[PDB]
Amino acid sequence: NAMLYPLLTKTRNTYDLGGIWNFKLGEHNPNELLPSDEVMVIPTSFNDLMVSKEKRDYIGDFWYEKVIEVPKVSEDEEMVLRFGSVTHQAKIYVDGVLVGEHKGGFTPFEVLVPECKYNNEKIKVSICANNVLDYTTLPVGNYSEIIQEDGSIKKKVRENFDFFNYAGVHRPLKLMIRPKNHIFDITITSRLSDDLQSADLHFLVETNQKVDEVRISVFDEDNKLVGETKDSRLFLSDVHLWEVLNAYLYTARVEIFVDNQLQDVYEENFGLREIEVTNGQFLLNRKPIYFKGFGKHEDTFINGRGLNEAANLMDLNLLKDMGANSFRTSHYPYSEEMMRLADRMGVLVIDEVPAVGLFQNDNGTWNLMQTKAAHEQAIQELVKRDKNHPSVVMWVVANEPASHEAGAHDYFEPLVKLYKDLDPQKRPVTLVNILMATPDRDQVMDLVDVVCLNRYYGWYVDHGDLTNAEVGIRKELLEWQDKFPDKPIIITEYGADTLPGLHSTWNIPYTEEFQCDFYEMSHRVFDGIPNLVGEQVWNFADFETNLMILRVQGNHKGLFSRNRQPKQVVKEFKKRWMTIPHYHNKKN
Amino acid sequence: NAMLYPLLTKTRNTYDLGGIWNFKLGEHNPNELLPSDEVMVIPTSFNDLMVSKEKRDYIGDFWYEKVIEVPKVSEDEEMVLRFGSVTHQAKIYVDGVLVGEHKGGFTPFEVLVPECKYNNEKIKVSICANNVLDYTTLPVGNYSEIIQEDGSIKKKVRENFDFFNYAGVHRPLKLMIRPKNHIFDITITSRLSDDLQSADLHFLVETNQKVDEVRISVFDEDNKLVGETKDSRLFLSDVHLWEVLNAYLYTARVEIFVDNQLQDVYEENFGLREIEVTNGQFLLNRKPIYFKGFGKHEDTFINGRGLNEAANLMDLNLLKDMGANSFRTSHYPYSEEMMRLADRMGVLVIDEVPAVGLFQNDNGTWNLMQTKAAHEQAIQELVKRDKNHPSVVMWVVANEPASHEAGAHDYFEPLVKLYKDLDPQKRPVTLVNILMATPDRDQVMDLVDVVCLNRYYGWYVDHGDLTNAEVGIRKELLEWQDKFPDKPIIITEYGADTLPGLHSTWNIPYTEEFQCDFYEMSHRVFDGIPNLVGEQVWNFADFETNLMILRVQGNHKGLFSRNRQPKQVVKEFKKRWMTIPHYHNKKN
Ligand SMILES: [Mg+2]
Ligand SMILES: [Mg+2]
Repeated sequence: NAMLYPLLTKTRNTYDLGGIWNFKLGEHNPNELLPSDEVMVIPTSFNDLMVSKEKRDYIGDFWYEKVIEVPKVSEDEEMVLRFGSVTHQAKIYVDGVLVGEHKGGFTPFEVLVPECKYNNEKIKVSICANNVLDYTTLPVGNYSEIIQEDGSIKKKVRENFDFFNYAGVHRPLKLMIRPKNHIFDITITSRLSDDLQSADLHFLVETNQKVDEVRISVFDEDNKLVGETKDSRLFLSDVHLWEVLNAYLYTARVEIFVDNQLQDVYEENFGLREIEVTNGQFLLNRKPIYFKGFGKHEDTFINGRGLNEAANLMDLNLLKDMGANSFRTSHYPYSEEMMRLADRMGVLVIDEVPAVGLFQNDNGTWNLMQTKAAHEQAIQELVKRDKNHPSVVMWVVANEPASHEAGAHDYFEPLVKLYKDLDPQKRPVTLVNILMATPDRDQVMDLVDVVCLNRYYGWYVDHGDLTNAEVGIRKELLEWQDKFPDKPIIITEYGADTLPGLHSTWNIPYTEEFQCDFYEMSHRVFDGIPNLVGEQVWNFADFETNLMILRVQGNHKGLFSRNRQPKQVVKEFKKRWMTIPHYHNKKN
Repeated sequence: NAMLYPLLTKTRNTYDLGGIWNFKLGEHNPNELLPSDEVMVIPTSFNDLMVSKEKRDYIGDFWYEKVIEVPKVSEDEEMVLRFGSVTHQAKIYVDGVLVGEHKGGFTPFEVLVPECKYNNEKIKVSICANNVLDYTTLPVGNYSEIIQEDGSIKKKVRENFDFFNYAGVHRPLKLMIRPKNHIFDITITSRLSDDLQSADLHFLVETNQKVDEVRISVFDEDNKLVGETKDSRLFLSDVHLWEVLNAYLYTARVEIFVDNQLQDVYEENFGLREIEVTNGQFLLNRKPIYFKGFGKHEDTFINGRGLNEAANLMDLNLLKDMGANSFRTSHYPYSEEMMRLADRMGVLVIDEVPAVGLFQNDNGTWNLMQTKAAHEQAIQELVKRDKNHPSVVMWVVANEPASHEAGAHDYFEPLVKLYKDLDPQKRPVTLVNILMATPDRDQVMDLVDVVCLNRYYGWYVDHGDLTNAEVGIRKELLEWQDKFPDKPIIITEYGADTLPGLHSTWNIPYTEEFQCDFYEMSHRVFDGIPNLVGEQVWNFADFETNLMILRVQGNHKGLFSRNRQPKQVVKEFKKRWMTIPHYHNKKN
């Protein structure tokens, strides 16, 4: 139900509830008042703000609590709490009463404040967050309980993924006063003309109640009126297209009317562009694109997975300065803020649900992977939240699932359909593939539009041995190309752990020089694979992980450090990506 | 035949041949003259002096060559070339003629220069070194050949050990002019009195030819004469014992005589001390010792495995400043220079042969481990070279062999006997044990006097999880103690990779703080195991290895960096080891 970015309009009062909240790890009676012994900030991951390991590794319930003043709410209005997200599960209390609930740590939801409380001076909001991951959650966790002889129970999650399980309220929480009868959803659809110069627009507006009139006023980047309709249909002559690294955004002001008066007004941006996949190519505006960019993480010192709009912008500025043009939201939906920024900057985005960890670890006879419900929900929420973004060019169903094992096809078949059935634009959906699932073994890739591969020849296979890595990477890309002559291929991950300061004359893995050598070898291969249409390094920047022997205080495959300072290899990518055009047809 | 340290005496002219030699990787006709295009230094590993990887990774023949002036050699003398060692195999040429040969990269050998060449002005010395490791060599290598389509053959060695395969002439080469009839060997034996105040000495002098008289003059540390014998027997009243960190060395001047005149004179040092193992204790001078120190490597920037006497001393100074008292020559005999220094400083030494890598990697039906010959030779050479060192308190037969697999017992049974049969002092022999070979599985430890364990709970098992590591380490030491109530236990390796500069509040492996935490947990366990009589960290200093994913530009488990700068944890060891006395009886 929370699919619309919270805006301030003359009919919608939006209040930011961020700041300091009373805070507690562990159990709490929401009928009672949390002390100010512990506090926590909203938004931010809580983990790094803890000074001890035991606290940073806490798993279970933890609470945020604040007494909040009730604004003026008129008879025809209602009041909702709107969360960008709570990680991973959340129960929301008003005055000690359970009033809403959510599962999924990376998508927004709203919670209605009971009408009977609108004439009160104050309300106490209590948020019971929970950071347990399961075989029933996304991402997938290995959950276990050990009794302490205390004998309290210690909960722990052995992540089935390579990123630290940051938890907390990572995204802005809003107190939202809006009309009872309001605009629930807006879907924007366009059919571009033969020559790509005009657009037949369809604005599909959802309401809960009867409306007399629905006026839509479209404005261009100069805020000049260029179209108006009362029937949901608009024809725009001589449009400006949304082009890679050269964005053009229209904004659709939607006003609804009952009995000759404004009931609700919302402003939704859209961009005009066409996506197609054919002949081993990714077409944007009917021209062949070459992806260059990064797998990313929402990760930063101090804030962990919490939203930092300034990091979004610093990254995006660097991306574009490098000559890059895209990135993937690995391994979970990013914040709305980041999406709106990619739109504004013309950056291509591969948008993914948190389906990472779908891989067991004899044996497995019993049904342990109960992920289907969460998966279906994740897909619905992402498409409903993100479908209007011109920057979203493709969906990902999973990252590195066990796609070579029996039962894989039948799990993904309906989920891929779901993206198609839900996306008005029917964008391509992909599946990101692990090295184990080789062309012969894999049994899922027939279902998808674009082949995405994470490959580390010269790092995990043939470690530090480029001569043989080259033969391996080339061999496999040729098998993929052959098995699917039709589909485009995108390297969604490739890189090499690199610690700033480590140096060698002898191409030594972990040194800055080896990072350069690794990418040279990789690009020499890619450039000779006709159906390979894009390359996205892992990772943009170094990032936090859990304790595992092959992680040297986090992942270090970043071109930048966690503090966003460049490694040696950045100069090299800048020379390469400024030489390859965005609209680059190889083939030729 | 090269068991005596090369000394200058009035009968023995010893010339250092070190410096610049013509040098070539690859094939060479020793009848022809190597150009001065390439040069190399003696002594040093060649690898790090190569600017390209292909050269640094070279495997096969490589040559050193120099024209050398012939000194005056009288009719009763002979001239030999004496090598501290050549790594790994060596063939020696004089004037293009093969004149001697050696296998084993860490022990000394001599090569007679043909008498017919003594009246020549010059001789050309050619050294064909070879750095191939095999299933027939020690250390054990995984050897393979791939044809290049050049089509030359690329030789490569996949080390079966965790240290970089440095090769070259690592130790001083001497041109040695000595009497035809000379002192070949001196073995020093002592029986100390009941109260440890006197010593019955037996000096066993080997000659090749008849001698009329053998006079032995013993001098104390003040060069004062305290004993003299002509019958090989000497009784010394009121001796000064060689004590841990408080060394006392006598020196035995051995003179031989034919027909009333000096034929040869040699000076051999010895120290007086008694070693015994009983009741789960290691007795030195009949008092229980507690080992504190390091596994080491002969490793240093630039020089690789080449001899650097100043590094020996800087390490030893640090060792003793820390309150430590021992170290192991892992994983190969150190230079004579280091041994003589340990004697002079009172440091205990566990002396080992290069028997590392005795572990396969289905299957194995065929006899692939042909290591027995090399093993027997290594043992003979080490005992013959090192038996007189008071600092050598124990022998190691192997490091981390597959001692849990069938056939292990029968391989080691005769090799352990060999140490006993060869060592006049019958010192303890041990075997250093890998984690796979657990008390139940292991089948070799009954053969040995002292239990040595390399254990990494909290690093390889239970990575970064101290709570569980503690239970594991304790559990296993209790099983060992139980299975062998008789034998002392020594932790010969324990530590944690640590990169200088990496820091965290949250006990994160690879950070300096975690290194400290890891050792605290380990010592808390050790202190409660009555039969554990010693602790030797891995490693003294960071060191070079080959390319393998869990090696971040070498091994970083060192308390010091490769440049010998301290990590955080050094302060901690200094507090602990200065509090534990050398003669420390736990039990109690
Ligand atoms: Mg199953
Ligand atoms: Mg066999």
